[PDB]
Amino acid sequence: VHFHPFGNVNFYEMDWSLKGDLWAHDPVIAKEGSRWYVFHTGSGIQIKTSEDGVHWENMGWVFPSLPDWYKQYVPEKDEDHLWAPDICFYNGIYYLYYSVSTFGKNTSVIGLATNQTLDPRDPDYEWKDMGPVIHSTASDNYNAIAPNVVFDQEGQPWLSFGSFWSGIQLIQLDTETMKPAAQAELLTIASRGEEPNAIEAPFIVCRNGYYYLFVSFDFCCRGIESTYKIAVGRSKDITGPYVDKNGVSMMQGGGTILDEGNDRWIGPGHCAVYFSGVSAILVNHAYDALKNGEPTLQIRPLYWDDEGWPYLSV
Ligand SMILES: OC[C@@H]1O[C@@H](OC[C@@H]2O[C@H](O)[C@H](O)[C@H]2O)[C@H](O)[C@H]1O
Ligand SMILES: [Ca+2]
Repeated sequence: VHFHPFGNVNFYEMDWSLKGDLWAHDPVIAKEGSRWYVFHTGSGIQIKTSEDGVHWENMGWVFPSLPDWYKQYVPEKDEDHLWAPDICFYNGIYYLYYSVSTFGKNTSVIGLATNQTLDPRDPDYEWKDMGPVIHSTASDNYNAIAPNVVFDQEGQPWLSFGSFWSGIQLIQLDTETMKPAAQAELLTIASRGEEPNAIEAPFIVCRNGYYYLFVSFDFCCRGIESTYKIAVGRSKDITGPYVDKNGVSMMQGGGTILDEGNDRWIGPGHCAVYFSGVSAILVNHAYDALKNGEPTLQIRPLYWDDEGWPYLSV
């Protein structure tokens, strides 16, 4: 994956017994040179760095002070937590999308910050506020949060996002601006078909002629009472229809459950998937039942069966 570079590493041979500062929620990962980076939800977007991808250390944040334009979209927001960042590398630039919102409401806006490098030691290191990408108002039937960028086989960048309301949305981005055209069509590609519609945090990857849509089912943010689950569906066309193993459309609650946790790791969710050579990893957070349900970073090797469906090992 050119936009999610990891080259020169086999995730399947590594020991993923994470150590260090592992508190995280809605994480994504990027690697530049010998340095690994984690971006996740928190004040001004929290960052963690690692030498091997296993031992993590907190490394500050993206926005020391929130851009004033946030108020034009979410005037009621009072605190400085920015949610569910997404990172990708294109044309020598790092594109970091994130969410500005308030819990339980859809008055939200997805923003974009860019940097020439992820290394704070480099003279070119500077997170630039490149403004809003797409937003939702109370009158909209969707929620503009939890972005994920994917470049299809033809090199066309697409932005997927969404949480509750109508569900998962999809829209084309322009390669130059990396923002959707003013007249771009917004497409709904997945929904539980229930009320409330508990589906969010989309992440799309392409593997062997298929596009896989990973999403999170049910409830996050409730500590050991979270009911988060990771589900997946696929399609030959990035615009859908995404269908699960049983042939059920993801627009009708379809989705094959990849992980629903256990009595030790509660509600795993808001995932990300990365590849390297022939290996792949599943990234997400889960609530620690042994530690007051604190959200913890999880990285595990992700395999793919003969049918091409992903699965976690035992
Ligand atoms: O990330 C989860 C969080 O709650 C989601 O909405 C929850 C409720 O369902 C209905 O949509 C009600 O209007 C909400 O209160 C939000 O999308 C998100 O902030
Ligand atoms: Ca995400």
